[PDB]
Amino acid sequence: GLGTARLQLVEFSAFVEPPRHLFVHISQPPLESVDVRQIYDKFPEKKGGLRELYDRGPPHAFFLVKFWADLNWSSGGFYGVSSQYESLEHMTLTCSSKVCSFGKQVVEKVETERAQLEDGRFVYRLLRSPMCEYLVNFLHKLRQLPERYMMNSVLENFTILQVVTNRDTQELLLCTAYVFEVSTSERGAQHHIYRLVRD
Ligand SMILES: CS(=O)(=O)NCCc1c[nH]c2ccc(OCc3ccccc3)cc12
Repeated sequence: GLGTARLQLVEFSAFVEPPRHLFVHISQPPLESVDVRQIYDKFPEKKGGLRELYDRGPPHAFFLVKFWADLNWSSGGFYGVSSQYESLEHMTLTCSSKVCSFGKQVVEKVETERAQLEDGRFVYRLLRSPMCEYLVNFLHKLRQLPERYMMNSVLENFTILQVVTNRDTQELLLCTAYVFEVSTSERGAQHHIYRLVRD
């Protein structure tokens, strides 16, 4: 799973409507591990970078998701992001999304979501969230590249860092690093979740 004893990711998708096609999707063998030092360079060595955050800890909060996104779908159309987390504790969440292009942070989006009681547990729904202009434009350019290897080339410099903290205590609950390639249309979107380690 992508989660800890305290907070667990349930579903994550990015999509276009318009007024659904999913570019990437996580619905929910231990879990392979990746040494965080390998991806230090795909994120800023600045405040709120992978290096900085991992140093505070707890190490078990950190995950890598590699995405093979489906970009086969011209101008619409509702572009959106949906996340759903769950816990057994009642919290409010502060979710920070940092989009990075060549190590540098080009976008940060901070959102807050309160626990909702449902089915003997707390669910945190951040559904139908507008995709920022930057991502829409970027996707619209990327879909036009003639070769999937050129999308892969363009994507090797593009990463997202998602930091979920307990809004009242400032403790870190979940830190997911995203890295990207493209999938074909017959293979469909795919992902591989990893745990980040250092030892
Ligand atoms: C909520 S926000 O708009 O403020 N920022 C977005 C937050 C976000 C976290 N993880 C993601 C994974 C993928 C994605 O777009 C799909 C996709 C992107 C790039 C190439 C191919 C496909 C957006 C996100």
